[PDB]
Amino acid sequence: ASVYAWNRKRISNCVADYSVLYNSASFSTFKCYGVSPTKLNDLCFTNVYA
Amino acid sequence: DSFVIRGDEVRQIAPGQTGKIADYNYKLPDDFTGCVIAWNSNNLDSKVG
Repeated sequence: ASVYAWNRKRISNCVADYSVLYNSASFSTFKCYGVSPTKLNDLCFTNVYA
Repeated sequence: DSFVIRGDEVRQIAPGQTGKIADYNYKLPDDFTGCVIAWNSNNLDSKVG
């Protein structure tokens, strides 16, 4: 989606293996505020919104 | 310590970083003391094939 009309996707009732995301080098920027990516595998969230 | 990586992974060569290189290839300590130097080598390490 365009930045002015950025799309919002709701994530719920699923297992999120964030390692697959932060391990791949493809991403040039990966910056987590308030969280450490390693701990993502050991955490549960309420309202996940991509 | 000398090696070769790709540009996207240059960020991974630093204390407290994650990714393929940091986790599986080369890991700096959190209290690392010392310098990291990196420079492009496309003219030297790349081949047409």
